[PDB]
Amino acid sequence: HKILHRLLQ
Amino acid sequence: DLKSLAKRIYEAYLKNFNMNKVKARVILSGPPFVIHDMETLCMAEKTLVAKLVNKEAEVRIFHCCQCTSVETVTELTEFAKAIPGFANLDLNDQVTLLKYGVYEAIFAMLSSVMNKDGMLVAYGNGFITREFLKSLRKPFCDIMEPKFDFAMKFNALELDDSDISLFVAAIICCGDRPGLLNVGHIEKMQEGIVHVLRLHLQSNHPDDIFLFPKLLQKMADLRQLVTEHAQLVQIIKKTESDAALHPLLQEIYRDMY
Ligand SMILES: CSc1ccc(C(=O)/C=C/c2cc(C)c(OC(C)(C)C(=O)O)c(C)c2)cc1
Repeated sequence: HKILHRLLQ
Repeated sequence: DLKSLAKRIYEAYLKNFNMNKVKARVILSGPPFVIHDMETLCMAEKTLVAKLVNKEAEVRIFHCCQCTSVETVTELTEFAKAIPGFANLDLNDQVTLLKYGVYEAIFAMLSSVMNKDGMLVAYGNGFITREFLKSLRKPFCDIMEPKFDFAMKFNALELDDSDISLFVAAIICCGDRPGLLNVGHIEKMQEGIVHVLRLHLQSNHPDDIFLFPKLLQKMADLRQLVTEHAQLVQIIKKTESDAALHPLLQEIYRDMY
C-alpha cells in the first residue's frame, strides 16, 4: 500500500 | 466536549470534501449538463473531460468513475488524518482502516448526490441519468443500480452533513477490519466516535428514536455492497482489456475480499 502510506505521510 | 468532537469531525468533513449534501441539493434543485443518452454523453465529454476524448463509451465512463474514486480516496485520507485519535495510530493500521473503509464511505457519501432520477458528476457540473446508466452494455449497466437502491433508502433517513461526517468517521474507525495490529486501541477509538454519533443523533433527530440502530444496519449493508462491488470490478478487470484499473484502486482492492 505505498500510495496510501505516502498519502498518509 | 463530546459536542466538540462532533463539531471537529463536521468541520473536517466540510473542509476536505469538495461535495457535501447542502451543495448538492442546491444544484439538484435548479447549471448541470444533463447526460441522458449517447449524444449528450459525447457532448459532456467534450466540455468537461475534453482531454479524455476513445474506446467504447462504457469503458470511457468507467475511466471517469475511477478518476472520481481516486479523488475521493485522497479526500478521505485527509479527513481521516483530521479525525481526533486516528493520527496516533500505527501507520500500518491507518492504512488498513482506510483500505477497508474508503469504499464504504464512498458509497455512503455518493447518496448525497443521488436522487431517484440520476446523480451529480464532474464536480457538480453534470447530471447523469439513472436510466442512461441502466442502458449501458453488460456488465457496465450493473455497476450503479445497487448504489442507487442503497442511496434511496439512505436518503430517506434525511441525514444532514453533521450526521454524515460522524457516520463516515465511524465507518473508518472500525476495529474488526482484517489485519489490524492494535485492535484494542482501535476499538476504543471506535467506541468514542460511535458514542459521539449516538448522542448527536439523539440531539439532531429527536423524532426518530431508532436512527442509531438504523445506521448501524446501513454500515453492515455498505460492507455487503462493497463486497459485491469488488466482485463486479474483478469481473470487469478480467473480461475487459480496455478497462484497466488505476494503481491506487488496484492496491485498495488487492487482498481486500
Ligand atoms: C462524466 S461521466 C460519469 C462520472 C462519474 C460517475 C460516478 O459518479 C461514478 C460512480 C462510481 C462508478 C464506478 C464504476 C465505481 O467503481 C470504480 C470506479 C471502478 C471503483 O472505484 O471501484 C465507483 C466506486 C463509483 C459516473 C459517470
